[PDB]
Amino acid sequence: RIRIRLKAFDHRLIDQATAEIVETAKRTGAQVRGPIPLPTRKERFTVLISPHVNKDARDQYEIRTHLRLVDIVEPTEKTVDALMRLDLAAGVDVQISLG
Amino acid sequence: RQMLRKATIVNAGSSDFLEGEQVEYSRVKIANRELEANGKVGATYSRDLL
Amino acid sequence: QSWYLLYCKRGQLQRAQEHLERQAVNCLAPMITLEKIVRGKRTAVSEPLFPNYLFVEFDPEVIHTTTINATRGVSHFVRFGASPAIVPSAVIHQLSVYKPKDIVDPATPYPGDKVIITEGAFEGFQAIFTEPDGEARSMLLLNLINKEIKHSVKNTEFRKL
Amino acid sequence: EEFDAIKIALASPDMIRSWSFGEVKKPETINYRTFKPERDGLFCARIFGPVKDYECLCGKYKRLKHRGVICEKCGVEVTQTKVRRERMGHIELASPTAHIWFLKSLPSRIGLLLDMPLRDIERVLYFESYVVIEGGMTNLERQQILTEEQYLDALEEFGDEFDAKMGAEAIQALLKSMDLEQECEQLREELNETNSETKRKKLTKRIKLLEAFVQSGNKPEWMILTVLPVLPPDLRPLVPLDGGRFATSDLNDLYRRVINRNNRLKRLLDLAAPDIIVRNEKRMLQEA
Amino acid sequence: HARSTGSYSLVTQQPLGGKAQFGGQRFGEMEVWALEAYGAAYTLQEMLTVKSDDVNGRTKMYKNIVDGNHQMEPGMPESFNVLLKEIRSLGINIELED
Amino acid sequence: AKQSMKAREVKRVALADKYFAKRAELKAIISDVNASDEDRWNAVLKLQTLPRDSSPSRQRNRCRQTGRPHGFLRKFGLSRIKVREAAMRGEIPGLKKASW
DNA sequence: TCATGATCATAGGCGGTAGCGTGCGCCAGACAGGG
DNA sequence: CCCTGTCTGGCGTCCTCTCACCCCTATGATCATGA
Repeated sequence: RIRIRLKAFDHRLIDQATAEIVETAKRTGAQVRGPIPLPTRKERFTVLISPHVNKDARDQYEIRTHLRLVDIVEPTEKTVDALMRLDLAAGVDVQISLG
Repeated sequence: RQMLRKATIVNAGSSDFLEGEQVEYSRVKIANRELEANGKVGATYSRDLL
Repeated sequence: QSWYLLYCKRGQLQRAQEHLERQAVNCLAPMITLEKIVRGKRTAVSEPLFPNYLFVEFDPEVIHTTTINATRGVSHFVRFGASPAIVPSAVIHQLSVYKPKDIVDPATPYPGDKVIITEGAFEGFQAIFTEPDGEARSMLLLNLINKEIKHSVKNTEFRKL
Repeated sequence: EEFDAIKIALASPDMIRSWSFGEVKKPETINYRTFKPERDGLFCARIFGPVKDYECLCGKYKRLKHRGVICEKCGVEVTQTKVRRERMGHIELASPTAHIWFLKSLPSRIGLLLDMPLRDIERVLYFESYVVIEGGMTNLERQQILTEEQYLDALEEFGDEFDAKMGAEAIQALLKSMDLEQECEQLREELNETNSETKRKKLTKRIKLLEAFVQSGNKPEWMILTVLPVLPPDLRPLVPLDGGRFATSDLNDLYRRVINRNNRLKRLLDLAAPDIIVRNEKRMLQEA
Repeated sequence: HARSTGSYSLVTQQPLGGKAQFGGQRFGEMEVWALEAYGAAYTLQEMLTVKSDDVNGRTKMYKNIVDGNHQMEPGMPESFNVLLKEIRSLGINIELED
Repeated sequence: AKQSMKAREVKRVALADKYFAKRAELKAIISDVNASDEDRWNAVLKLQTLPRDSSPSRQRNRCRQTGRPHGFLRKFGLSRIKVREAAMRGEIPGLKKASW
C-alpha cells in the first residue's frame, strides 16, 4: 500500500495538495484510505533584535511544518502511474512510499 | 546600353585591378574618376559586348 | 577461382553457396551473437556480424555473371574503382578468430540499461530498468518525491510497451 | 525586420551546429498508431517543437498565467507551432562527405582550387583510387594519384613515414593543408615569369578564385560536409491522400535514405570494418 | 469565381489554386512586369506582401479594412523565409545583414 | 567580520573537505583497541603531522552574508540580525512572528 | 490432444540466375585528341 | 602548345478548366478441424 507524506509550511496549500492527490487517486483506482492529519512541527526561534546590546529585546519566530498522511490501499496499473505526470503545487514536499 | 555593360582593364595603374580582369564599367569609371580628380594617375579601360 | 569479398544478400547462404560449395568454395563474414527479445522472448542467434559483406570463392571469365545473377549473394564486388577489386582475406590469412569487442547485441539491452520503461499513459519520461530482472513485472523505476521504485510493468512491456 | 543586404557565404560546421536545436538520429517519421511522431526521427517534437499550439505532447501546461516554463515529461517547450517552421536539426555524418555543388558544377571549384583535374577528384571521392597526402622524402609527389598496385608498392617499400589516403577524408586533408599565402605568391611570381597564353589564362582564373577566396572569410575545408542540415518539418509536409496512407514527399525519402545509410555506417565503424572493407559503405553514403 | 479571403496553403503561406478549392487568381510574373512598367509601387507591394503571403500583415489588413483605416503594415513574405530555409539547408549560409 | 577572516574560514573548510578520509581513518586506528601499540603511536604522530586547519573543530560557523561569528543559527546559516531582516522582508519561507 | 492446413494480416524499393534505353535541338564552354 | 573535335551542361509561353491515379504479393502466425 502506498503511504504518501505531504509536508508544507502553508496549511491551506498543503490542504489543496491533499485534495488534489486524493482526486488523482480516486478516479483511477479505488478505496483511497484518507487524508489523515499528523501533528504539526512548530519549530521556534528566539533572537536578539538589537544590533549591539539589549538582551530583553527579542523576537520569537516559528515555522509550522504541516504533515498530511494520505494512503492508497490498492495500487493499480493506472493509478500509481498517474502521479508521475501529476506534479503538485510548489512549496509542498510530497513523499510517496509503497509498502 | 544594358548589353555592353562590362569592361576589361588594360593598365591597372594606381588602382587595385588586374591586367585581364573584367569589371563592370560604371565601377571603373567612378574609380578612375576619384583617382584622376586628385593628383594621381587613373585606370584606363576597354569595353566588351555581352 | 579465389576468395573475394562481395556485397551480397542475407540469410540464404546455402543456395548460392550450393552453386559455390558444390565446389571447394570459400565463404566468410564477421560474426556476432544476438540476444534479442524479439516479441516477449529472448532469442539467441550467433549470426554473421556484417550486412551483405561476404567472402566467396569463384572464377570470373568462363562462368559469366549474368547467368548466375538470378540468385542472392549479389549486390556487387568490392571495387574502390571500376574493376572488381581483388580483395585481401586478412581474416583468413592473419586474423582467423575474433569478435572480442563485445556481444553488445547492437543497441538491444543488457541489465541496467537506461531507456524507456513505460508507455500508454505513464511514459513521457525515461524511467529506468535499474535491472531487467525478468521481463515480467514490478512497480516502475519511477522517481517523484519519495523512494525510487523499479519497473511497473509486465512481460512485453518494460522496454517499449 | 529592417535590413539593407543579403549576404551569402559558405557555412562552417559550427554554424550548422548553432542553427540546429537537436540531432536527428532515426529515420522514422510517424507512429501510424496515432500520428504522434517518433522520437527523435525526422518529424520530431523535442527537436522541432509541439504539433499543437501551447499543446505540450505530454500535456501539463495550459494556463494564461503559466507561459515560458518548458515540459518535463516530453521536455517540449509549450510555445507555438509556427516554431516548427523555423527550427532546424542537424545530422552528424559518420565520415565526411563532398558537397556536389563544388565538385560538379563545371567549372569545379575544388577542381581549380587544388590545381587538379576533375577526373582524379572523382576517382578519389568515390573510393576507387588513392591520392597522396604528406608524401615525405620519397619518390612520390603531393598531388600524385595512385592505384591499387602502386599503393602496394608504396606500402611495401615505404610502409613507414609515407602516407596517402582516399575518399573525402583525403580531400579534406588536401584542402586543410592548403596554404593560401604561398599559392598567391607563387601564382603571382609565375604569371610574372612564365608568360604563356594558355598558362596565362588558366593561372589568372585560378588567382581570381584565390584572391576572391582570401579576401573573404571562408576556409577551403568547409566545402566538405561534416554536419548536414535538415529542413524544418513544415517545409517538407507529409500530405494525407485520405486513404489511410501517406504518399510522402520526395525530401523525406531522401533524408530517410541518408539516415539509414549513416546509421549502418556508424554500426559498421563500431564493430570494426574488415580491413579493406570500410569503403563501400562510405561510397554509398556519399552517393546518397 | 471570386475570393475575398479563403484557405491558405501549408508549405508556402499563399492562397490555394483552382475553383473547387476556393482559390485566388495567379498574379503571375508578366503582371508583375506590367506593374513595374507603370509607376505603381504600392499596388505591387500589397499585391505580393499583404494580399498574398505575410500572415501577420494580412490579419492587420483585415482588422484595418473592417475598421475603415486603409493602411498596410508590410512585413516580409513568408515564402522568402522558405527560400532562406531551402538555401540554408544546403551548405550555403545566407543571412540578412545589418 | 573582515574579508580576511572569511577567507581564512573558507580555507579551513577546504582543508576539512580535503583530509576527511585520512583523518577519520587515523582516528579509527587510534581508537581501535584490537591493534598494535606501535601502530597506535604511529597513528597519533601522523595525526600531528597533518595540518591543523584540517580539523573540523577548528572552523567557526559564521553568517553567510556578514561573516559575524556570534549570534549564529544553523537552520538559516545567518546571524540573528540578518535572520530577523529576512523574516521581516518575507524571504525566509514559513517563518513568522510567533505568539502563544 | 496434437498436427496440419487454410485464411488473414502485416510488412519494403530494376527483377533477375539479363536487359531494359532508340522520334529534339541549339549554344557554349571546358576537356581533351591530333599534330 | 595550338588548334579542333567531343562532351555534357544549360535552356525551350502564360493563365485557366476537367479527369484518373497514389502498392499488391509473400510470408508468418493463429485458429479450427480432423484423426
